[PDB]
Amino acid sequence: GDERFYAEHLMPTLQGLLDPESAHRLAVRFTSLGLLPFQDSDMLEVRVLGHKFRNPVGIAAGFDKHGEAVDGLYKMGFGFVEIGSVTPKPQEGNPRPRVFRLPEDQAVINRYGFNSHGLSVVEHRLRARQQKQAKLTEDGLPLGVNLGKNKTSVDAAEDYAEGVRVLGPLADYLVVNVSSPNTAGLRSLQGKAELRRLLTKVLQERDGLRRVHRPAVLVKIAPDLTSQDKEDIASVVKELGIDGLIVTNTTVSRPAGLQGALRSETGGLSGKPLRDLSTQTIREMYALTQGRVPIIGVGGVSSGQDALEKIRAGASLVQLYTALTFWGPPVVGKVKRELEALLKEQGFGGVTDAIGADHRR
Ligand SMILES: Cc1cc2nc3c(=O)[nH]c(=O)nc-3n(C[C@H](O)[C@H](O)[C@H](O)COP(=O)(O)O)c2cc1C
Ligand SMILES: COc1ccccc1-c1ccc(NC(=O)/C(C#N)=C(/C)O)c(Cl)c1
Ligand SMILES: O=C(O)c1cc(=O)[nH]c(=O)[nH]1
Repeated sequence: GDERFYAEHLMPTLQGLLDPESAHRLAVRFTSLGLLPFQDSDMLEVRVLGHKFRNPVGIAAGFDKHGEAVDGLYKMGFGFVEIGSVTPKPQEGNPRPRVFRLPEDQAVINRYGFNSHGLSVVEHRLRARQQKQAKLTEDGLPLGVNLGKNKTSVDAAEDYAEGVRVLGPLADYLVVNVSSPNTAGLRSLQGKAELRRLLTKVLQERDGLRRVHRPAVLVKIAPDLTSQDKEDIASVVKELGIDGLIVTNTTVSRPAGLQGALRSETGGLSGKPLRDLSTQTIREMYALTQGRVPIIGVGGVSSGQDALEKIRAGASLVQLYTALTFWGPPVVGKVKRELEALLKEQGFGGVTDAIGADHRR
């Protein structure tokens, strides 16, 4: 579980033996079987979204789409796990190959298209460990469930509403994912009037659940939005009392300077080239919501400095996925140790004190 050996030997060898989707499937299997080998200091604890989070570093959606590896992800050191996206009915997603690595850029491009076991399957899987999750949550290890919509659905809002009804009772927070670049028309749900109508319905459905099964609701947004789109989102989120934002999904942009041979593949780009575009989006959303709406910052986090930049820009919590595909499991403890060292070096009493700090200088 030594960073160097994973980084220099194990991951590169793995990457030479398997295609990227196979490597992801084996990583889920391995993690879920518990074949996995940092004690979190109090400075890392954060209280938000009606929960305690023992550390602010989560696994982003997409790695565990069907809720198979939740316990092995906490064992990896993540302070919170998000599963999904999950769609109402099962569906296979796009044809393969649909995942591409850009190792010269430390980036990935994927176009899975919401391959999902569906709500019923994920529901039974989570019910089999529901009381165990209740104790993990009370111990500072919460669970998010990210909701998507089926490719051929004719009523997007009813797909999310169904997600709320079936998985909301099993989640500490739900994510209305309206930012996949890999589902036709989906990102237009981020528009003001579509968004307000969609989220009104979601929140009415969430508020209809019994109090102990009533999750926070967050909206996950793209990094590709116009300034007008961001203003409209901020306004809707404040008008409706949305509980938080997840910022950001992958980018359909292809920044100048990408070197990987596969850079012109269709799909969302994740990893280092997305990092500052995501940080800047957090920074803007935090300012437009006056610091009053929790943000989970995600996009290109691969180190403590990456995490702290997003926290100082306005994130209460961060997630990563793509870094794990290059550095393997040791990157989790790495990010937490470096983040703790930087908070001390910069004078913060803990993560809480750093949240949004760039906006107060
Ligand atoms: C292979 C892959 C599949 C993904 N699937 C989803 C998904 O199902 N739902 C979602 O909201 N985000 C999904 N994401 C986006 C990640 O959750 C995250 O928003 C984005 O990758 C930026 O983080 P990163 O640079 O650390 O990977 C996926 C990302 C990747 C790499
Ligand atoms: C439990 O995961 C690992 C444990 C030990 C060593 C390597 C891994 C591992 C191996 C592969 C992956 N995933 C990928 O390589 C990948 C790509 N490309 C994606 C899309 O998940 C991940 Cl997330 C982790
Ligand atoms: O294709 C997917 O399933 C998917 C990819 C991605 O990058 N983001 C997302 O929200 N869904």
